[PDB]
Amino acid sequence: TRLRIAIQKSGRLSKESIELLSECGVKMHIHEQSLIAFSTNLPIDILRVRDDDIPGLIFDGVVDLGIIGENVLEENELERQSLGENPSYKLLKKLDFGYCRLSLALPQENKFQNLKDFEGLRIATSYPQLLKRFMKENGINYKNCTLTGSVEVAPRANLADAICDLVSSGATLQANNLKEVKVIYESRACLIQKENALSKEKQALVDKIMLRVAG
Amino acid sequence: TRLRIAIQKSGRLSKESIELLSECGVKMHIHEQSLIAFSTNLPIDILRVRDDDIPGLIFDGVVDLGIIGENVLEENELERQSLGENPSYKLLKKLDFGYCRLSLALPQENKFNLKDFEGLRIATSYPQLLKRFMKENGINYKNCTLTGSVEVAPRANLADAICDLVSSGATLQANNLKEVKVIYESRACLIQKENALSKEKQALVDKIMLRVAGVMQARE
Ligand SMILES: [Cl-]
Ligand SMILES: [Zn+2]
Ligand SMILES: [Zn+2]
Repeated sequence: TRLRIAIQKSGRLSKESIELLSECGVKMHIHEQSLIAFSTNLPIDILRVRDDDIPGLIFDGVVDLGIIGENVLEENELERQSLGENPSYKLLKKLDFGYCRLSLALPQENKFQNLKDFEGLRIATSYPQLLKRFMKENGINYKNCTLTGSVEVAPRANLADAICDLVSSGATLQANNLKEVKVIYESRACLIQKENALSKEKQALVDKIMLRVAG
Repeated sequence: TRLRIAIQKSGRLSKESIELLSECGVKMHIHEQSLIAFSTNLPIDILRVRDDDIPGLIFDGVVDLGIIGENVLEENELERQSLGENPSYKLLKKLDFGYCRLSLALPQENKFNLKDFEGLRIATSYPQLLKRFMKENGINYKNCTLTGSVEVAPRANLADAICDLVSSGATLQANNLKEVKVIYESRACLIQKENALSKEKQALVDKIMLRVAGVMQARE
C-alpha cells in the first residue's frame, strides 16, 4: 500500500533528492539504511539505490517513482531497447538539479581540430550506449572501452586515447590533464513514474506530491 | 606491447588475484589505490578495475588477460550477445579460488518446487543468468535488478525472492534466507582476448600458464 520512491543512495543526486522530497512534505530519516527508509508522516517508502539501477526499477515496475539523471535514464533505456525490450516510463518533471554534461575529452597536449580526430581512437566511458549513438549519428568510427570508474585515468594508464566523461565544473578533467573537446549530451535530474497504472490511493498521493513539486 | 592483465580492484577476488600473480613469479609494486600497477620483473601492466568491467575489457580487446569469476563473465557474455554483439574470449584456466554459487533463495519462513517461484518478483544482480535459467525451466517471473543489497530486497518488500551470489564458506542463515536451487556454480578463471597476441606476448602468457599449473598443484 505504500508508494515506493527510488533515489540515489550516495552521489550527485542524493542530497538534493532528499531536500526536494522534504520540501514536498515527505518526512523521513536518512541514516545509513542499506535499502529502505520509511516516511514517518505519509504512506511512502524511499528506496536508496545505486543510480544505475533506478531506470530499470521503473521500467520493471518494481517501484512507483524515481529521481534520476537523464543521462543514466537514457543510457539504460538504450541498453534495454538494444536487448529488443520496450522500456517505458512516465516523465513527470524535469528538475532544477543534477546539471552535468557528457563530453569527449583528450589529453591536454593533443592538437584537436575536428570530431574527425576521434576516428579510430579507443574511447573510455561509463556510458557506452550514449557514446555509441553519438558516434553513429556523426559517422565516426572508434573502439570502445567501458569502465565504470576511474575513466579519466584511462589515457595515462594507456588503455584509451580519449574519454567520454560526465563533467560539471571541469575540475576532474584539469586534475587529469585532459581538456573537454565536445559536449555530446546535457543532463539534469528528472522525476519519473512507472508505466502501469497505480492503484487509486497511490495515484492520488502521486498527484498530491506533483502539486507540491510544482509548488 | 606490454602484456595487460585486468584484475578486480577490491572485492571477492582482488587479494587472491594479486596473490596468484606473485605465486607465478610476477613481482609487482602497488604504490596507490589506482587503476594501474606494473610488474617489477616482467613487462606487464596490471589494471585494477571493477569486476563487472573485466569481461567487456577482454571482449573489446582493451586488455590481454583477465582474472574473473565465471558468473560475472557469463552474465556479461549473455548481455553482449543479447545486444546483438559477438563477445569472444579464450578460457585459459579455471582457477583454485573464487568459488561461489548463484542460488535462488527464499525467506526462511516460506514453504518451498521451482514452480513455487512462478509469478514471483525476484531481485538479482545477474538478471541475464536468472532470465536464462527461468526460461529453460519454463517458470515465469518478475525481474528486479539491484547492483547491491540484493539480500535485503525481500525484508524491504521490494521482491519475494532473490537470485543471490553466495561465497564458499558462507551461508544465508544470518540474513534469514534459505537457498533452494543453485542455478550457476562459479569459480575464478583466467581468460584472454580473442585476437592473436604478438609472438612475444604470447610467449610470456605461455610461461605464466605453466607456472599457474605448477602453483595450483603445489597448493592442494
Ligand atoms: Cl618502484
Ligand atoms: Zn532516525
Ligand atoms: Zn615501487
